[PDB]
Amino acid sequence: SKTITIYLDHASLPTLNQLMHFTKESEDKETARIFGFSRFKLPEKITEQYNNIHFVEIKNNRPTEDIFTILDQYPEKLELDLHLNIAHSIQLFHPILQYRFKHPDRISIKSLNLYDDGTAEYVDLEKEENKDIKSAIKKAEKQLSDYLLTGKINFDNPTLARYVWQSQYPVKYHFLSTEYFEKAEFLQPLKTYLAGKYQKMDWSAYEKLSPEQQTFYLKLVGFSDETKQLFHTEQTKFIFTGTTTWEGNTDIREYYAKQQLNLLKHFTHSEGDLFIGDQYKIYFKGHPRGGDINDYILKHAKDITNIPANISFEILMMTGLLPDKVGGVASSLYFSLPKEKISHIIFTSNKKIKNKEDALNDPYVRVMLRLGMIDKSQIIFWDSLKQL
Ligand SMILES: Nc1ccn([C@@H]2O[C@H](COP(=O)(O)O)[C@@H](O)[C@H]2O)c(=O)n1
Repeated sequence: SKTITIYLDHASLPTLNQLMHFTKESEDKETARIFGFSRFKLPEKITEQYNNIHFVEIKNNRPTEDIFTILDQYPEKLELDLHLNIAHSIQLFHPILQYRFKHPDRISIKSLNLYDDGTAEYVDLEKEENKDIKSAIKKAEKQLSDYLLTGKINFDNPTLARYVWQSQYPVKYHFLSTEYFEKAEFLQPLKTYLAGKYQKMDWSAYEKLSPEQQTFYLKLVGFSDETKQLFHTEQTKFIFTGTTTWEGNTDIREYYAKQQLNLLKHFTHSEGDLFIGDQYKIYFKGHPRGGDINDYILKHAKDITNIPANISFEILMMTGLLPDKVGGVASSLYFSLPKEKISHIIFTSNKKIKNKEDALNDPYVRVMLRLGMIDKSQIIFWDSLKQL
Protein backbone atom coordinates (compact mmCIF):
# COMPACT_ATOMS: atom_id res chain seq x y z
CA SER A 1 0.00 0.00 0.00
CA LYS A 2 0.49 3.68 0.22
CA THR A 3 -1.14 5.30 3.26
CA ILE A 4 -3.20 8.37 2.49
CA THR A 5 -3.89 10.45 5.61
CA ILE A 6 -7.05 12.45 5.00
CA TYR A 7 -7.77 15.39 7.34
CA LEU A 8 -11.26 16.58 6.44
CA ASP A 9 -11.66 19.53 8.76
CA HIS A 10 -11.25 23.23 8.56
CA ALA A 11 -12.96 24.33 11.78
CA SER A 12 -10.75 25.65 14.56
CA LEU A 13 -11.01 22.81 17.10
CA PRO A 14 -10.73 19.62 15.08
CA THR A 15 -8.12 21.26 12.80
CA LEU A 16 -5.98 22.26 15.81
CA ASN A 17 -5.97 18.61 16.84
CA GLN A 18 -5.33 17.28 13.35
CA LEU A 19 -2.44 19.71 12.87
CA MET A 20 -0.81 18.15 15.96
CA HIS A 21 -1.23 14.70 14.52
CA PHE A 22 0.40 15.93 11.31
CA THR A 23 3.21 17.56 13.27
CA LYS A 24 4.02 14.19 14.91
CA GLU A 25 4.62 12.72 11.44
CA SER A 26 6.03 15.83 9.83
CA GLU A 27 9.59 14.43 9.17
CA ASP A 28 8.00 12.12 6.70
CA LYS A 29 7.86 14.24 3.58
CA GLU A 30 6.60 11.54 1.19
CA THR A 31 3.43 10.09 2.69
CA ALA A 32 0.31 11.43 1.03
CA ARG A 33 -1.89 13.95 2.95
CA ILE A 34 -5.13 15.57 2.01
CA PHE A 35 -6.31 18.56 4.02
CA GLY A 36 -9.81 19.96 3.97
CA PHE A 37 -8.73 23.58 4.06
CA SER A 38 -7.09 26.13 1.86
CA ARG A 39 -3.59 25.62 0.61
CA PHE A 40 -2.97 29.16 1.87
CA LYS A 41 -3.86 28.41 5.44
CA LEU A 42 -0.45 27.01 6.19
CA PRO A 43 2.88 28.66 5.42
CA GLU A 44 3.96 27.86 1.87
CA LYS A 45 7.54 27.45 3.06
CA ILE A 46 6.36 24.37 5.02
CA THR A 47 3.80 22.89 2.66
CA GLU A 48 6.10 23.04 -0.34
CA GLN A 49 8.40 20.56 1.42
CA TYR A 50 5.75 17.81 1.15
CA ASN A 51 5.80 16.04 -2.14
CA ASN A 52 2.34 14.40 -1.90
CA ILE A 53 0.12 16.98 -0.19
CA HIS A 54 -3.25 18.14 -1.46
CA PHE A 55 -5.95 20.58 -0.33
CA VAL A 56 -9.63 20.06 -0.89
CA GLU A 57 -12.62 22.27 -0.32
CA ILE A 58 -15.29 21.19 2.10
CA LYS A 59 -18.71 22.33 0.94
CA ASN A 60 -22.02 21.51 2.58
CA ASN A 61 -20.05 19.35 5.00
CA ARG A 62 -18.60 17.14 2.29
CA PRO A 63 -15.29 17.21 0.47
CA THR A 64 -15.95 18.17 -3.11
CA GLU A 65 -15.39 15.86 -6.09
CA ASP A 66 -11.87 17.12 -6.24
CA ILE A 67 -11.18 14.43 -3.73
CA PHE A 68 -11.80 11.84 -6.48
CA THR A 69 -9.33 13.51 -8.81
CA ILE A 70 -6.71 13.63 -6.04
CA LEU A 71 -7.15 9.97 -5.23
CA ASP A 72 -7.13 9.13 -8.97
CA GLN A 73 -3.55 10.33 -8.85
CA TYR A 74 -2.64 7.32 -6.68
CA PRO A 75 -2.97 4.06 -8.72
CA GLU A 76 -1.38 1.89 -6.03
CA LYS A 77 -3.14 -0.11 -3.37
CA LEU A 78 -4.21 2.51 -0.77
CA GLU A 79 -5.13 2.43 2.92
CA LEU A 80 -7.05 5.55 4.06
CA ASP A 81 -6.57 6.98 7.57
CA LEU A 82 -9.45 9.41 7.90
CA HIS A 83 -9.62 12.28 10.36
CA LEU A 84 -12.99 13.94 10.60
CA ASN A 85 -15.32 15.69 12.90
CA ILE A 86 -17.97 13.90 14.82
CA ALA A 87 -20.99 16.16 14.21
CA HIS A 88 -20.55 15.93 10.44
CA SER A 89 -18.87 12.55 10.05
CA ILE A 90 -21.75 10.95 8.15
CA GLN A 91 -21.78 13.65 5.45
CA LEU A 92 -17.99 13.99 5.28
CA PHE A 93 -17.72 10.23 4.68
CA HIS A 94 -20.21 10.14 1.79
CA PRO A 95 -17.80 10.94 -1.03
CA ILE A 96 -15.23 8.53 0.32
CA LEU A 97 -17.91 5.81 0.23
CA GLN A 98 -18.85 6.83 -3.31
CA TYR A 99 -15.23 6.56 -4.47
CA ARG A 100 -14.75 3.21 -2.81
CA PHE A 101 -17.67 1.76 -4.82
CA LYS A 102 -15.44 2.40 -7.85
CA HIS A 103 -12.30 0.93 -6.33
CA PRO A 104 -13.48 -1.47 -3.72
CA ASP A 105 -10.51 -3.83 -3.68
CA ARG A 106 -7.75 -1.29 -4.16
CA ILE A 107 -8.92 1.31 -1.58
CA SER A 108 -9.55 0.31 2.03
CA ILE A 109 -10.44 2.40 5.14
CA LYS A 110 -7.73 1.68 7.61
CA SER A 111 -8.89 3.84 10.55
CA LEU A 112 -11.01 6.75 11.63
CA ASN A 113 -9.98 9.41 14.13
CA LEU A 114 -13.08 11.36 15.03
CA TYR A 115 -12.92 14.79 16.76
CA ASP A 116 -15.54 17.14 18.24
CA ASP A 117 -16.31 20.01 15.90
CA GLY A 118 -17.05 22.08 18.96
CA THR A 119 -20.03 22.31 21.27
CA ALA A 120 -22.55 21.30 18.59
CA GLU A 121 -22.11 17.65 19.51
CA TYR A 122 -22.99 18.38 23.15
CA VAL A 123 -25.95 20.62 22.46
CA ASP A 124 -27.25 17.89 20.08
CA LEU A 125 -26.75 15.20 22.74
CA GLU A 126 -28.73 17.29 25.23
CA LYS A 127 -31.80 16.84 23.06
CA GLU A 128 -31.57 13.02 23.36
CA GLU A 129 -31.88 12.78 27.14
CA ASN A 130 -35.31 11.12 27.12
CA LYS A 131 -34.57 8.61 24.33
CA ASP A 132 -33.85 4.92 24.62
CA ILE A 133 -30.08 5.10 24.00
CA LYS A 134 -29.41 1.40 24.17
CA SER A 135 -31.78 0.72 21.26
CA ALA A 136 -30.76 3.84 19.38
CA ILE A 137 -27.20 2.48 19.23
CA LYS A 138 -28.52 -0.82 17.79
CA LYS A 139 -30.75 0.82 15.21
CA ALA A 140 -27.85 3.11 14.18
CA GLU A 141 -25.44 0.22 13.78
CA LYS A 142 -27.91 -1.44 11.36
CA GLN A 143 -28.44 1.82 9.58
CA LEU A 144 -24.68 2.46 9.26
CA SER A 145 -24.42 -1.04 7.68
CA ASP A 146 -26.98 -0.04 5.11
CA TYR A 147 -25.23 3.27 4.45
CA LEU A 148 -21.98 1.49 3.70
CA LEU A 149 -23.79 -0.92 1.29
CA THR A 150 -26.04 1.61 -0.46
CA GLY A 151 -24.30 4.96 -0.04
CA LYS A 152 -27.60 6.48 1.01
CA ILE A 153 -27.89 8.47 4.22
CA ASN A 154 -30.78 7.35 6.33
CA PHE A 155 -30.65 7.46 10.14
CA ASP A 156 -33.55 7.55 12.55
CA ASN A 157 -31.22 9.18 15.12
CA PRO A 158 -28.61 11.19 13.32
CA THR A 159 -27.10 12.36 16.64
CA LEU A 160 -26.50 8.87 18.08
CA ALA A 161 -25.44 7.52 14.70
CA ARG A 162 -22.31 9.73 15.01
CA TYR A 163 -21.05 7.31 17.62
CA VAL A 164 -21.40 3.85 16.02
CA TRP A 165 -18.43 3.84 13.64
CA GLN A 166 -16.64 1.15 15.69
CA SER A 167 -19.19 -1.34 14.37
CA GLN A 168 -17.48 -1.03 10.97
CA TYR A 169 -13.99 0.42 11.43
CA PRO A 170 -11.15 0.81 13.79
CA VAL A 171 -11.95 4.16 15.48
CA LYS A 172 -10.66 6.60 18.12
CA TYR A 173 -12.82 9.51 19.38
CA HIS A 174 -11.33 12.72 20.69
CA PHE A 175 -13.79 14.51 22.92
CA LEU A 176 -13.92 18.10 24.05
CA SER A 177 -15.52 16.86 27.23
CA THR A 178 -14.99 13.35 28.50
CA GLU A 179 -16.67 14.54 31.71
CA TYR A 180 -19.95 15.03 29.86
CA PHE A 181 -20.03 11.35 29.06
CA GLU A 182 -19.34 10.55 32.74
CA LYS A 183 -21.83 13.01 34.25
CA ALA A 184 -24.76 12.56 31.82
CA GLU A 185 -26.57 9.54 33.34
CA PHE A 186 -28.70 9.08 30.25
CA LEU A 187 -25.53 8.33 28.25
CA GLN A 188 -24.25 5.50 30.42
CA PRO A 189 -25.15 2.94 27.72
CA LEU A 190 -23.09 4.99 25.20
CA LYS A 191 -20.23 5.44 27.66
CA THR A 192 -20.18 1.66 28.10
CA TYR A 193 -20.47 1.03 24.33
CA LEU A 194 -17.53 3.40 23.72
CA ALA A 195 -15.31 2.13 26.57
CA GLY A 196 -11.65 2.28 25.58
CA LYS A 197 -12.35 4.02 22.26
CA TYR A 198 -12.07 7.63 23.35
CA GLN A 199 -9.75 10.15 24.86
CA LYS A 200 -10.04 13.78 25.88
CA MET A 201 -8.81 16.51 23.59
CA ASP A 202 -6.11 17.10 26.09
CA TRP A 203 -3.54 19.56 24.72
CA SER A 204 -0.77 18.23 26.98
CA ALA A 205 -0.12 16.06 23.88
CA TYR A 206 1.81 19.19 22.91
CA GLU A 207 4.40 18.28 25.61
CA LYS A 208 4.77 14.78 24.23
CA LEU A 209 6.04 16.73 21.17
CA SER A 210 9.77 17.27 20.71
CA PRO A 211 11.10 20.79 20.90
CA GLU A 212 11.53 21.12 17.16
CA GLN A 213 8.05 19.60 16.66
CA GLN A 214 6.61 22.28 18.94
CA THR A 215 8.22 25.02 16.86
CA PHE A 216 6.83 23.56 13.66
CA TYR A 217 3.35 23.31 15.13
CA LEU A 218 3.33 27.00 16.14
CA LYS A 219 4.22 27.89 12.61
CA LEU A 220 1.31 25.80 11.30
CA VAL A 221 -1.20 27.47 13.66
CA GLY A 222 0.17 30.98 13.09
CA PHE A 223 1.60 31.60 16.57
CA SER A 224 4.75 33.80 16.40
CA ASP A 225 7.15 35.63 18.71
CA GLU A 226 5.08 38.78 18.27
CA THR A 227 2.04 36.98 19.66
CA LYS A 228 4.11 35.77 22.55
CA GLN A 229 5.30 39.35 23.27
CA LEU A 230 1.67 40.51 23.67
CA PHE A 231 1.92 38.72 27.05
CA HIS A 232 5.30 40.08 28.15
CA THR A 233 3.87 42.45 30.84
CA GLU A 234 3.64 41.15 34.41
CA GLN A 235 0.24 42.89 34.83
CA THR A 236 -2.69 40.51 35.40
CA LYS A 237 -4.67 39.84 32.26
CA PHE A 238 -8.31 39.57 31.19
CA ILE A 239 -9.10 38.21 27.71
CA PHE A 240 -12.45 39.13 26.23
CA THR A 241 -13.45 36.34 23.86
CA GLY A 242 -15.70 37.02 20.88
CA THR A 243 -18.21 34.93 19.03
CA THR A 244 -19.79 34.66 15.62
CA THR A 245 -22.91 33.75 13.59
CA TRP A 246 -23.40 31.53 10.48
CA GLU A 247 -25.50 34.24 8.98
CA GLY A 248 -24.82 36.56 6.07
CA ASN A 249 -27.84 38.71 6.89
CA THR A 250 -26.46 42.21 7.61
CA ASP A 251 -28.95 43.00 10.34
CA ILE A 252 -28.07 39.80 12.20
CA ARG A 253 -24.30 40.44 11.80
CA GLU A 254 -24.50 44.08 12.89
CA TYR A 255 -26.62 42.94 15.82
CA TYR A 256 -23.92 40.52 16.90
CA ALA A 257 -21.22 43.16 16.52
CA LYS A 258 -23.02 45.80 18.63
CA GLN A 259 -24.14 43.33 21.31
CA GLN A 260 -20.53 42.10 21.58
CA LEU A 261 -19.03 45.57 21.94
CA ASN A 262 -21.59 46.33 24.54
CA LEU A 263 -20.76 43.12 26.38
CA LEU A 264 -17.10 44.05 26.40
CA LYS A 265 -18.02 47.37 28.07
CA HIS A 266 -19.92 45.58 30.82
CA PHE A 267 -16.63 43.75 31.68
CA THR A 268 -14.23 46.68 31.27
CA HIS A 269 -16.19 49.76 32.54
CA SER A 270 -16.70 50.42 36.24
CA GLU A 271 -20.38 51.13 35.30
CA GLY A 272 -20.68 47.60 33.79
CA ASP A 273 -22.70 44.78 35.30
CA LEU A 274 -19.65 42.46 35.00
CA PHE A 275 -16.91 44.91 35.86
CA ILE A 276 -13.72 42.97 36.45
CA GLY A 277 -11.71 45.63 38.26
CA ASP A 278 -8.96 48.12 37.32
CA GLN A 279 -6.03 45.67 38.00
CA TYR A 280 -6.45 43.84 34.66
CA LYS A 281 -4.96 44.63 31.35
CA ILE A 282 -7.53 43.91 28.65
CA TYR A 283 -7.08 41.73 25.56
CA PHE A 284 -9.40 40.74 22.69
CA LYS A 285 -9.51 37.20 21.26
CA GLY A 286 -11.89 37.35 18.32
CA HIS A 287 -13.70 34.28 16.98
CA PRO A 288 -11.66 32.89 13.99
CA ARG A 289 -14.81 33.03 11.77
CA GLY A 290 -15.92 36.33 13.33
CA GLY A 291 -15.03 38.51 10.31
CA ASP A 292 -16.55 41.98 10.45
CA ILE A 293 -17.74 41.36 13.97
CA ASN A 294 -14.06 41.34 14.95
CA ASP A 295 -13.31 44.55 12.99
CA TYR A 296 -16.15 46.31 14.77
CA ILE A 297 -14.59 45.57 18.14
CA LEU A 298 -11.11 46.64 16.95
CA LYS A 299 -12.59 49.83 15.40
CA HIS A 300 -14.40 50.99 18.52
CA ALA A 301 -12.65 49.47 21.53
CA LYS A 302 -10.41 51.62 23.65
CA ASP A 303 -7.39 50.42 25.51
CA ILE A 304 -7.32 46.79 24.22
CA THR A 305 -4.56 44.47 23.02
CA ASN A 306 -5.73 42.33 20.06
CA ILE A 307 -4.78 38.62 19.93
CA PRO A 308 -5.14 37.84 16.24
CA ALA A 309 -8.43 36.09 15.65
CA ASN A 310 -7.01 33.22 13.54
CA ILE A 311 -4.95 32.04 16.54
CA SER A 312 -7.03 29.36 18.30
CA PHE A 313 -7.49 30.16 21.98
CA GLU A 314 -6.23 26.80 23.14
CA ILE A 315 -2.77 27.56 21.75
CA LEU A 316 -2.57 29.91 24.77
CA MET A 317 -3.04 27.00 27.13
CA MET A 318 -0.48 24.76 25.35
CA THR A 319 2.17 27.46 25.35
CA GLY A 320 1.56 28.43 29.03
CA LEU A 321 0.30 31.94 28.25
CA LEU A 322 -3.30 31.67 29.74
CA PRO A 323 -4.50 34.82 31.40
CA ASP A 324 -5.77 35.37 34.87
CA LYS A 325 -9.36 35.88 33.75
CA VAL A 326 -11.43 35.19 30.62
CA GLY A 327 -14.95 36.26 29.78
CA GLY A 328 -17.35 36.61 26.84
CA VAL A 329 -19.78 34.61 24.79
CA ALA A 330 -20.17 30.89 25.35
CA SER A 331 -17.64 29.03 23.31
CA SER A 332 -15.83 25.70 23.02
CA LEU A 333 -12.78 27.57 24.37
CA TYR A 334 -14.25 27.63 27.89
CA PHE A 335 -14.20 23.88 28.07
CA SER A 336 -10.37 24.18 28.13
CA LEU A 337 -10.28 26.56 31.13
CA PRO A 338 -9.79 25.98 34.76
CA LYS A 339 -12.72 27.35 36.66
CA GLU A 340 -10.93 30.10 38.58
CA LYS A 341 -9.97 31.68 35.30
CA ILE A 342 -13.60 32.24 34.24
CA SER A 343 -15.02 35.68 34.78
CA HIS A 344 -18.46 35.23 33.19
CA ILE A 345 -19.81 33.15 30.34
CA ILE A 346 -22.59 34.89 28.46
CA PHE A 347 -25.27 33.22 26.29
CA THR A 348 -27.21 34.08 23.18
CA SER A 349 -30.54 32.74 21.84
CA ASN A 350 -32.86 33.46 18.93
CA LYS A 351 -35.88 33.15 21.21
CA LYS A 352 -36.18 36.10 23.49
CA ILE A 353 -35.12 34.70 26.88
CA LYS A 354 -37.40 36.42 29.37
CA ASN A 355 -36.73 34.65 32.71
CA LYS A 356 -34.91 31.77 34.45
CA GLU A 357 -37.15 28.95 33.20
CA ASP A 358 -36.66 30.07 29.54
CA ALA A 359 -32.93 30.01 30.32
CA LEU A 360 -32.89 26.47 31.67
CA ASN A 361 -34.37 25.09 28.40
CA ASP A 362 -31.50 26.48 26.30
CA PRO A 363 -29.41 23.43 25.37
CA TYR A 364 -26.12 25.27 25.59
CA VAL A 365 -27.03 26.43 29.09
CA ARG A 366 -28.00 22.82 29.92
CA VAL A 367 -24.58 21.52 28.80
CA MET A 368 -22.71 24.03 30.92
CA LEU A 369 -24.98 23.36 33.92
CA ARG A 370 -24.50 19.59 33.50
CA LEU A 371 -20.75 20.09 33.60
CA GLY A 372 -21.02 22.57 36.47
CA MET A 373 -19.24 25.30 34.44
CA ILE A 374 -21.92 27.83 35.42
CA ASP A 375 -24.55 27.80 38.16
CA LYS A 376 -28.19 28.74 37.74
CA SER A 377 -28.20 31.95 39.75
CA GLN A 378 -25.83 33.76 37.34
CA ILE A 379 -27.14 32.89 33.81
CA ILE A 380 -26.94 35.88 31.50
CA PHE A 381 -28.11 36.31 27.95
CA TRP A 382 -26.53 39.22 26.21
CA ASP A 383 -29.72 41.06 25.21
CA SER A 384 -30.61 41.47 28.86
CA LEU A 385 -27.65 43.79 29.37
CA LYS A 386 -28.40 47.49 29.07
CA GLN A 387 -26.73 49.58 26.34
CA LEU A 388 -23.96 51.26 28.19
N1 LIG B 1 -13.05 33.85 20.71
C1 LIG B 1 -12.70 32.66 20.18
C2 LIG B 1 -13.73 31.77 19.93
C3 LIG B 1 -13.43 30.53 19.38
N2 LIG B 1 -12.15 30.20 19.14
C4 LIG B 1 -11.77 28.91 18.56
O1 LIG B 1 -12.84 28.32 17.87
C5 LIG B 1 -13.22 27.10 18.53
C6 LIG B 1 -14.72 26.94 18.44
O2 LIG B 1 -15.30 27.96 19.22
P1 LIG B 1 -16.86 28.26 19.26
O3 LIG B 1 -17.51 27.08 19.97
O4 LIG B 1 -16.95 29.58 19.95
O5 LIG B 1 -17.21 28.35 17.79
C7 LIG B 1 -12.69 27.20 19.95
O6 LIG B 1 -12.46 25.91 20.57
C8 LIG B 1 -11.39 27.92 19.63
O7 LIG B 1 -10.38 27.05 19.13
C9 LIG B 1 -11.10 31.15 19.39
O8 LIG B 1 -9.89 30.83 19.19
N3 LIG B 1 -11.39 32.34 19.91
